[PDB]
Amino acid sequence: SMSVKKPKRDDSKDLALCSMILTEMETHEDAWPFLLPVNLKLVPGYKKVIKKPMDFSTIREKLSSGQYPNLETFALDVRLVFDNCETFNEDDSDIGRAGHNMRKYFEKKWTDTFK
Ligand SMILES: CC(=O)c1ccc(O)cc1
Repeated sequence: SMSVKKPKRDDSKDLALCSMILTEMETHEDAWPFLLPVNLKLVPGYKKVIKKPMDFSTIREKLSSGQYPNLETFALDVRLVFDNCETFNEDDSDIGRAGHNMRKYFEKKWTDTFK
């Protein structure tokens, strides 16, 4: 509270660490459904069903232009990619399984890097 400060974690390396994790996700062989925005003119249903589209190239642009205030807002956008994927794809489809695999991959890197 006012003039009563908690100790806080060193956040000076957060930007570089998030960039490294995002590079690892960009180069994963199962990243292909998530590298660019879904084409809203060509994919039936996506625009109406998915209220907040997100993809790796959009996250990369936001990270490069100072649009994440902290590392938690970055992780929210990554998780949104995989939450959208589950909403729109059957678990046993190629895209569905790719999403489950990438979520698992991300959360381990996240835990190992920051927790
Ligand atoms: C990411 C995703 O849900 C998705 C769906 C359909 C596509 O043709 C490409 C990507």
